[PDB]
Amino acid sequence: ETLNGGITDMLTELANFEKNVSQAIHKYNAYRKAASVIAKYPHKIKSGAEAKKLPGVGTKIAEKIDEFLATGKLRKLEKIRQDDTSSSINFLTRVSGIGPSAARKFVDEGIKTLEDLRKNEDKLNHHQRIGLKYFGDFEKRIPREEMLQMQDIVLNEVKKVDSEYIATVCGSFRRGAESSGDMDVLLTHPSFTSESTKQPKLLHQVVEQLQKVHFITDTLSKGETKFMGVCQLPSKNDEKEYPHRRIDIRLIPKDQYYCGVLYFTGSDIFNKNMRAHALEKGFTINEYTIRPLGVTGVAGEPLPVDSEKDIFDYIQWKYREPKDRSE
DNA sequence: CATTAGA
DNA sequence: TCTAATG
Ligand code: NA
Ligand code: NA
Ligand SMILES: [Zn+2]
Ligand SMILES: [Zn+2]
Ligand SMILES: [Zn+2]
Repeated sequence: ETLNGGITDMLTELANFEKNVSQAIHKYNAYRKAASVIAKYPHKIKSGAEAKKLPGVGTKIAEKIDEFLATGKLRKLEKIRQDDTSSSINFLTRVSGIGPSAARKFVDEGIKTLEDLRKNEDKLNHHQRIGLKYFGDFEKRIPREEMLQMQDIVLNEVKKVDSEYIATVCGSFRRGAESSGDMDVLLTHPSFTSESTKQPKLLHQVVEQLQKVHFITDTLSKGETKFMGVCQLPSKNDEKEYPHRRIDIRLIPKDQYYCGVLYFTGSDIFNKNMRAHALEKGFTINEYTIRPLGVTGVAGEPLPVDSEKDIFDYIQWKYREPKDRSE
């Protein structure tokens, strides 16, 4: 957790690099399992040779570990770190819509900067266009102060559209959190469930609503069950206009809501742990449902769920209030 | 690990 | 269709 800290971080930086800058999935993959095991390795590593003994750790990684221990640094690491090429890639990827692939490509075109990015909006697609158009706000955190107004607004319109709807703003916001990155709204209607062959409009209605009253500014993407947009609190009585924010709206079939809700509320730690327990308790949890375990190694049979509570009950747990879903 | 764009 | 991107 800190006893092998440096080692693990160098290794991540290392891994990271193969994957984006170059394209060595392998190596990249190589670095992570290694950094994965050494992290667990409950003993302060004094040498490579020692590390080496680990699984995933081969000749190469050890070597690095040696120099890293020996001298407070790593050359290949210092070099990369400097190297404009790699730097440029890491950077471009910052724009919503820019992945490594494209990052790589732009660079080899000579698009190392945001300015360049501008001068070539032609080479960008819409996602990426919008991305650049809000690069700054994109990086900005969401003061919960803001999260509450936003939430407020969403709920009202949903409501007006159809009172049958069921929305939930999940995430960290849901778990107390002082800020959040983007808003995730969980969505399901009663007329939509596991069987009933879709209802696209079910989603499309509100997407339009919200958009109708200027909360929705732009559309990153829009499916029949998932919508990726850009919203924004109305700039009051002028002077303090609000930063553009990432929002994702999702249609879930009524019968698998709370699992989804449970799920989305996280935290990963509550998850895995909420997950580790359901197993002992004779089950299985997932992003959508919860099925009883059967001794033949496994089983199915998606249990009926009416609320976050139900699941707890199921795995006979203690209802943990969202605020305390922190682990 | 799933859903949407895109070319 | 595949391949990229966000989640
Ligand atoms: Na990006
Ligand atoms: Na392939
Ligand atoms: Zn020891
Ligand atoms: Zn989020
Ligand atoms: Zn999100």
